[PDB]
Parts: sequence; structure tokens; C-alpha cells
Amino acid sequence: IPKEMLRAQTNAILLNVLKQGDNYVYGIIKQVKEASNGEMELNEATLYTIFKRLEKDGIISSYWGDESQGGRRKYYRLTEIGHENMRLAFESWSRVDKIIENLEANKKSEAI
Amino acid sequence: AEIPKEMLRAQTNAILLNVLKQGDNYVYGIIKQVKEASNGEMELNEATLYTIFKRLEKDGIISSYWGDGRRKYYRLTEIGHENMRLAFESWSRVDKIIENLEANKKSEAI
Ligand SMILES: [Au+]
Repeated sequence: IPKEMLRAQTNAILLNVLKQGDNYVYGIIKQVKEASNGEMELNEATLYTIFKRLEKDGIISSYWGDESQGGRRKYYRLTEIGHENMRLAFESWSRVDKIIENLEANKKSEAI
Repeated sequence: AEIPKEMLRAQTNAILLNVLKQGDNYVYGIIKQVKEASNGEMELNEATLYTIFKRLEKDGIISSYWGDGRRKYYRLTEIGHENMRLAFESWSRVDKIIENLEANKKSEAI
């Protein structure tokens, strides 16, 4: 599995987890660990790197939590731009499957 | 907000490797079939293929040979086919992870 594809996957995951609600990193890693039957330990480093991009792009935003409790954790939130990105990713990928669909279709066409 | 470069590259590659999957081919031909399969809309630029093919050839995902004008055919390699398989399986496991996230969310909501 190429690293490019791994980080693309981690991205798909994070946008999705934040879709279901604002979260923090230790929490995000834990929920995916659970939702993948132990199998998927996300890499803190890759998360951090991704959040800098996604914060850059305004796909996510962040705020401080747990300050009332003596803490200072960082909560992330999917933005509207966030939801738009995910929509266009979906639509975009669906368009690609259709192009491939049509390639396979036209192949079987010439075979006739 | 727009679709980032990395996703664009990934998409273009998805398509090219898939054209190769369906049968070894030459570049004029590849671009023509995609033009057809995208209802006229997507006539790739040669240069984009060449850029991409250099990477893929580098990584051993594709290779090339002469056919008899004597065109240059590119072929998905075995490693090629393997990678596409594992990519598919891997991405399917990711849909399940997401599936399961949405499932656990609706669970706690109750
Ligand atoms: Au595939």
C-alpha cells in the first residue's frame, strides 16, 4: 500500500469522524481503532500533518476544551467548507467510476 | 474546499491504470478511449500521461514495449494488478470502518 494512499485513507476517515461530531485526536484514534476491530491504529504524526493542511484549507477548525477542568485539550470541528469538500470528493469519485464503467462498456461493445 | 491535487492525481491514475487493466494500449489510443468514455468531456493531455507513466514505470506498476507506424504500448505489470487488488480490498475495509462509525453513532444516539 503506497503511503500516498494511506494518507488519502486517513483523510477520508478523519473528515468522516468529524462529520459525526467535533472530536480530539486521542479520541479519534481510539474510535477508529474500535470501528476497525482493533485493526486500524491511525498514526498521530499523520493526523497532525493532515490537520495542518485541513486547517489551512478551512476544511476544519479548532477550539480549546476542558479548560474548566484544569485542562486544555484541542477540539476539532468539520466546517461547512468541510462538508462541501466531502461532497465534491464523493461526486468527483463517482464521475471517475462512471468513466471507467463506460470504458468497460465500450470494450464489450467492440467485442461485438 | 476544491478537490486537492493529490486527489486529482489519484483520480487520473485510477483511470489510466484501469484502461491498462482492460488491455495494453498506446497513448493516442488511451486518450481517445477516455475521451469516448467521458462523453467527449475528458481529452487528457499527452504530457499528463507521460508525467504519470514515468512514475508508474519507475515504481514498476507499468512497463512498455514496441508494437508493429510502430506504436509504444504500455502494460499493467503483475505487481500492477496486485497493487490494484490490494488497493481495492484496502479501500473496501475503509468503507466498513466508516460504516461502523456511522453505526456506533446511531447506537449511542439510542
Ligand atoms: Au480496482
